[PDB]
Parts: sequence; structure tokens; C-alpha cells
Amino acid sequence: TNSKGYRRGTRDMFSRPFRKHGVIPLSTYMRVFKIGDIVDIKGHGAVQKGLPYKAYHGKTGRIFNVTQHAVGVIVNKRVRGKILAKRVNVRIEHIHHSKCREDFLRRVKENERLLKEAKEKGQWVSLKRQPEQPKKAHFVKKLEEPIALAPIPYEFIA
Amino acid sequence: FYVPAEAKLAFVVRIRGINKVAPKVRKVLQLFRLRQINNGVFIKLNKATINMLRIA
Amino acid sequence: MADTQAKSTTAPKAAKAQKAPKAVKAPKAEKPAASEAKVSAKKYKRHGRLFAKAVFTGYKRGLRNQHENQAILKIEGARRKEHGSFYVGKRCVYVYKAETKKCVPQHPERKTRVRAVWGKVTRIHGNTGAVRARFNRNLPGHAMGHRIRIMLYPSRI
Amino acid sequence: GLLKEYEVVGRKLPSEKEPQTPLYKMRIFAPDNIVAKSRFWYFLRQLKKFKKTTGEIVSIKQVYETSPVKIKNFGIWLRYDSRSGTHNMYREYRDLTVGGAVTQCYRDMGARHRARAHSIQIIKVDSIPAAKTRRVHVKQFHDSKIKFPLVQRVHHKGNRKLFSFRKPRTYFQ
Amino acid sequence: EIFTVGPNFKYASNFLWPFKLNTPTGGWRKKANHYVNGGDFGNREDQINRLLRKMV
Amino acid sequence: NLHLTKYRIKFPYTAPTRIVRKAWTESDLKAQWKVSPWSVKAQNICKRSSLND
RNA sequence: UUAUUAUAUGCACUUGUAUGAUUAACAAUGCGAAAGAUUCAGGAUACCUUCGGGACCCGUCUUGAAACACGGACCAAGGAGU
RNA sequence: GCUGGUUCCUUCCGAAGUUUCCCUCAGGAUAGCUGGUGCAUUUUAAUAAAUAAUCUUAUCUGGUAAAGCGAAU
RNA sequence: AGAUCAAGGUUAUGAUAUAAAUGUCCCAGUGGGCCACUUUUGGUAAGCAGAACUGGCGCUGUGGGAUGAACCAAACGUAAU
RNA sequence: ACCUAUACAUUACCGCUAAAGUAGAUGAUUUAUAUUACUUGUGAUAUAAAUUUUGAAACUUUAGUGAGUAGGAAGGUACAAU
Repeated sequence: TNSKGYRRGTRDMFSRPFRKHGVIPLSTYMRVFKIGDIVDIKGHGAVQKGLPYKAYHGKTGRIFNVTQHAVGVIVNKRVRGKILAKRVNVRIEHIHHSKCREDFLRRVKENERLLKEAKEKGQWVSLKRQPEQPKKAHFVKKLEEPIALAPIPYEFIA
Repeated sequence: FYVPAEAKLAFVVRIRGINKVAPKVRKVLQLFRLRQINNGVFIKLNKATINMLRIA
Repeated sequence: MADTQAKSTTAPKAAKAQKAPKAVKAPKAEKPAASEAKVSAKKYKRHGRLFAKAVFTGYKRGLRNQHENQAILKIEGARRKEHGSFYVGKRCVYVYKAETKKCVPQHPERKTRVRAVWGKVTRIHGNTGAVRARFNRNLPGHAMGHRIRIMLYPSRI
Repeated sequence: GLLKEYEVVGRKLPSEKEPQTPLYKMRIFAPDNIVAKSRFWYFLRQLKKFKKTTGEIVSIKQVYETSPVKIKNFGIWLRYDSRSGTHNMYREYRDLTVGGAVTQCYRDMGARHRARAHSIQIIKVDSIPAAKTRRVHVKQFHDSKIKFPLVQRVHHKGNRKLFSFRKPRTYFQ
Repeated sequence: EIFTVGPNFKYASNFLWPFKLNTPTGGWRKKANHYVNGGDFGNREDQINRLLRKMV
Repeated sequence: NLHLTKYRIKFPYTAPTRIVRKAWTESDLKAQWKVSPWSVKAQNICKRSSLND
């Protein structure tokens, strides 16, 4: 009859997944985050002074706090419906980077350079993003082994 | 073996009502401007509209 | 092989004739070498002189509506949908008797005992020859089994 | 449909780690030229890895049975699935063409076994010459010549006059 | 800029209002399922022309 | 779909049409067809067709 | 070279093509007849007469009333948002 | 906080049956939905290089099937 | 981190926008619900209860399984085809 | 091959929502004609004729569009006395 309160429902979430227990790495005690370096909020089991509570874990956010050994985030969570902002304070080793910006920054500097090579011939930019297309119309020699090549099933009886 | 070209330029005509429609197929279908029965528009095909076209 | 069938049955336009577009006969003839022209026989029944008789069978009835602005007919000559399409576009007229006169004979003579609403058939409906039909007013409702008529007007060949 | 015949080859799109994929082929009898295009995937998903869309369907080819005027009979192997007794199966039906020899075979398999079309895979079609048909309801027709006064009609019943006058007296000998 | 597909296409069919196709006489054959078992809606892609000769 | 006549003409059961084209003229059916006394009755599709006015 | 097309038709006129939700020449049928008054369509105005389908008999609380759920015999005047 | 009745016509729009709190559990406040009242403005408002919503592209996110006992428990 | 100069393509995924954008009255109501598919506890169970995610019924006529608030077609200005 | 829905389409029509147009009429406007400046030919003058009104809360025109109790605002009518 309960959630209500403060750490219930942490079966596979809040601990350490397999073969990573014990002493923390020291890479994540080194990282640096400016204002606007978009970052994630996730779970941990090796700094037991601080957590993001039962709903947040698995969400990412902006950073507008720079402090002693903490990070204060903006994050969106579902109320019904007034989806608000929330300011959560947390010690740093709960937190991983976004890599979702980390494709986009090399989407920038290619476009500053591929326009820069375009600045000698003019046409054309072609600088937006497009997924795969309907391709072509080949003609295909066998070339490699003419047809039939006939796999027809018969397998049930066992 | 000469393949034909697999094509762009589809054309999409609604078939079924306004009602008894699935949850997130209500926003996709207002996102092609098919609303009434037997209305149609065209698309520019790629993968990025197939998995909009598949969810209707 | 079927290319002469794009040719040989234009001999009806050569036996009518108009511009004579075929020399091979297709004659339905009594000759042993003349075994063609392919009639979709049989039927042999007239119902076509004038007021060719066709009794009436209720409105274009839904199961649970009416749509009484139209009406549906039973055309006693016809029995397949190639028959009845010759009853496109004819009028449809039905007489039924009543008491008084109340009108002088001026457009061509009428002592006025007969009274008749009017109309016009359109299209073939039933896969055997029942052919629905619209009237001037509405087919007065008690006629389902009255002997209404179809006159030849207008007609062609 | 009348179950026309298509042969069909798949592609497995040409990914650079191994270009020129081996392009396997089926033999599909199908109600339509539009529907074998997504039946070939059902046969192909029994053997290779190959899922749509990681492969293309290079040319379906309608093939035009060669000897229609002759009356050559065929056997078909068969995989029916009834209620739970999915099996192997061998039959034959004596037909004119191969394309008529699969409509009839469906519409016997749906006729005595109920065997819907979602449980039949035409695994093989062989042109049997003679002398190996087991099939007692067929090979009694091998016996040319035959007297055969099985006098039938359409029994068009009867015809036009729904109140006739002339007593329709079938046998007429 | 539609039948040949080009780079002005995206503005070349928001320019059309959706049509008002009538209803295809002969009918719809079943309207039950996807094309490749029963037959109607879906990946039909080539027999759309026998529809639009009727439906429009 | 068909009714039968009464004139059996010999052929091999795997005959091409050309010997049937040969033998049908040899079996003089086209002579004796229109003399069959109730294929005189066949002439109501060959004369009583359309029975002009 | 061979095909091809539009541009090189002003001047008045014409019941005249098409254009402003592109329907209209003809023909018949008839006198708004001093007052009087025939003709053609319409017309359940609210009946009665004749047939085809429809169809539970009205408030209301409730998920649900045709209710084998409560209130209603009929009518005129009075009555509840100040 | 419980039942009965709460009287003229059309046009427009069109819900609730939930969370909390309460000697409340047949009721009320509360947000919720709705309706009204305008008001500020987009080359997304008047003779796009800016937005807000679904898929794509990319990037993180969970232990439920399916498994798994020739690992723990 | 801030203010301020210097260089800068066509603004950077698709498809739309029946128009988007907000402050009051806290505005009348309503705070008892029902069902089918999957997913599913309680119980042997039921046209019972107890729910999460949708669609619908209450608010809704309707054409169709004679019948039936939900079933499946389709969501209802007056008219002919 | 046919079968029927108040659904789908097209023509009318109703109301509703949206968009858009119209006010120097002691003018505007054609139709003719006299003349003319004459610029071949386009314009101004003069005569003759006729069309030209609305609670701009009007009027024209255009597209789309219409279910509904619980409930809120919209103009409309009865029965009053001042």
C-alpha cells in the first residue's frame, strides 16, 4: 500500500551491476561541467551521501549550478499535466555525461569546414541531415554462380 | 538481373472512420492531413516516413 | 487468333450497313459453312407493343428504411440484365380510378373518369431484370399489385 | 485468383563486409503478382538470415506454362497443417496446366481438410509421367480409350420460364 | 515537382488541399486485413492504379 | 457445359489437330450435319433467329 | 538533314464559342374574360377514407428504466431562483 | 450532508466520475476538465535564420518475457 | 562566467499547422461509474470483485448478428441522385 | 454479378465560424454624337440619352464547415405596469 517514501523500489536500479562493486574509479572525480554542458542523472551505490530519488533516475538535464562538489540540474518530470522544472542537488559520482551533444558538436565543425571548402567552388551546401533513401536501379550479373539456389522447407517432423 | 528502381512518391488514402482508432495513431494521422474517409495526399518516401506510415 | 474477332463482328456494321467494315459474314445462316455470329439465345416472349405490361413491387426498400421518393418495378418480359436495359429512359405511367370529373375536355377530349400520376424509369437494378423507377409524385402506396404500365416513349433501335 | 506462377530471387543488400550476396531463388504459385512479393519472405525466413528490409527482391518472373494443349499430369508434394497434426503430405491432381493444378489443389485441400491457406506451403511440383501415381481417384483415367457415357449437363435449372410447359424430362434417350 | 520528385516538393503538396475521392464502384473487396492475406490496406504499392481509376 | 452428338470419329488419343483437320473432312460430317432430321430443327437458330418484322 | 510547334491576323461586323457557382432558342397546353369565372400545378393546414415500412408511454434519481422501479384520473386559474 | 417538483424557442461550445486533506466514506472545499472575458504577437498576424507536436538520425536509459542452473541464493 | 569587437551560405531530420500566445473570474458542473481484447491479482468461482495501458458506454442517434447503452461498419445541418 | 445506411462526392439551401471587398456622388459611369488637342491614333471638351442609396450595427463575395444531455455565455418571443 506504499511508495511514500524515500527509497522504496530500488531492486535492480540503485545498486551496482555485476562485477563493478568495491572502490569507485577515480575518473569521474575529475570531470568538469560548465553552464550548459547538458548532463545525465543516474544511479549509483558507492557515494552514500546523496541520491536522486525514486522517479528521476534515467533522466538527463541542463546544469545551472556550479558549486563545491555538487551539481544542480533542470529536469522534466510528468505531473498530469503541468510538466515543470526541478532543481536537484547531487554529489558528482551519480552523474554521467550526455553523448547526445557529442555527435552534434562534430556536426558543427564539419559544417564550418565543408562550407569552407564550398567557399572555393560555391555549389552546393548539402549540409543538412538525411537518412537512407530509396537507392537506385542496378543491373546484377550472377557472377557468382547462376540461379536455383532453391531452399524450400520440409522441416516439421521431429 | 536488372532490378526496377525502388520508388519514392507514395500516395496515401484513408479507409477507416474517425472513431475506434488506436492511441498514437490519432496524432500521426493529423500529421499527414488525412482526416475524413477517402481523402488523400502524397509523401516523400524514405525510412523516416515508413516508420511513420507503419504506425497507421 | 482473336484479331478476327476485332474484325468479324463489325460485319453487323457491314450488314446493317454503315461504311461496311467487314467482308467475312457472321450471318447466323442455314449454310453448313456458316455457323457463327453467336446469339445469346434463348428467350421468346414479347412484352413490347405499347403499354407493355409490368406490375409493381413496392419501393426501393431498405430493410429498415423506405426511400419512397423512388419506386421499384417488375418487368414481365425481361429475365436477364441484357433484356431490361432496353427499358432505360422510358416513361412510367399508371392509371387508377376515382369518382368525379371536375375538369372539362379541352386538351384532347376527356370526360374525366380516369386519373393517373406519371413518371420515368431509369436504371437496371436486379440481376434478373428488376429495374427501379421514379415517378412524378410518389406511387400511391396501395398499388403493390396493381397493373401499372410502361409505354414505349421514347425509344430507339 | 487462378494461382499464377512466379519465380523470385532475393538480394540481402550489398553490405561492404561481403558484397555480392548469393541471391537464393524460390518457385511461388500465388494469387497475385503483388502478393508473392511478401510471400517470398515467408519462405525465405525458414532458411537464411535475411530479413526484410535487409534485402531486396530482384525480378519476379511470371512463367508461362509451356505445354497447355497436352494433358500432362502432375504430382504435388504438400505441407498441410490441420488442428495440430502438421505434417508432410503427398498428393496429386490431374489438371491441364500447373497454374490450374494449384488452384484445384488448394480447393481440394480446403474442401476435405479445412486447412486454411495460412498453413499450406507448396514445397514441390513435379511433372509425373505415368506409372507412379498411387491415387486411385486419378489413374483410372489413364486408361485410354474409354467408353464413358457419364451423360451430364450443367443442369442449368432449368431455364427461363419459371412456369414452363414442357416437363423437363432429363435422360432424353 | 511531384511526379518527378525534387527539392521543392515539400511546399508542393501542402499547396494542395486534400482531395475528396468519391467511392470506388465495384466496391472494396473486403476492407478487413492488410493486403497480402485478405486484401485491403497497406503495402500495396503497385495495384493502386486499379483503385484510382475507379475511386476518383 | 456441352451436349453430345452421335458421331464418333476415330482418332489416336494423343492426336495433333492436323490429322483431326484431315479426318473431320474425311468423315464427311459437314455433308451429313445439316441432313440430321432434328438438326433441321437446328435451323431455328439459323433461320428463326430474329424473325424479321 | 529530318520532323515539329507557337510567334509574323490589323478593320469594322456578327442570334453568333468559351466568362462572371457556364440550362438553355423551340413547340404545345391558356384569353388575369364588366361582375362572373374555367385551367395548371401544388396544399395530412388539423381530421376522416386507402396501403407500405417505422414504432415500447411520460418525468426522474443511476452504471442502467419501455420497467415486473416509484409520482401521473382528467381540466381551467395559482406555484418555486427573490 | 436526506428525498420530491426547479416553467419559452432556436444558434455556438461541451465535461465529470481522480489524486490529497476532513469524527469523511451518501456531502464539502482542492486541483483537474469545461465555458466565458478579452488582451499581445511572430515573412510559425492580416491589403522564415522563430516556434510549440510525431517519426527519423545520433546518445543514454530499465531487468519483463525469453532464458539460466554443467555460478551464487 | 560576464560585457564588446573580428570572420561566417542558402540554418542544419521528416511531416504539418484545422492558427499559435497568455493573465484574471478559480467561472456553472463533477468528484458512485461501466466494458471488451491483450497484460492481471483476489477466489474453485460467476453477468462478482481489484487494477495498469489504451479505445468506447454515460453524452450517442445509428446502418448490421431478428432481438440487445458498448459488438462491427460510421461518429447524425435540410434536401435529390 | 448484385445488395442496402443520416457515412463518402457533386450540384442547390439553411444557420454558424473564418477570410476579404465597398463609402471624394455640388460624383462615378458607359452609350452615341459634335468637335477638337490632334499622336498615325490616343485623349481631353460640348451636346443627347440612360444607369447609378444601406440600422457601414449596412452590403457584396469567398471558402470551409454543423450530434449532445450535466452545465456556461449568444441574439429571438410571450404575459406585465412605469
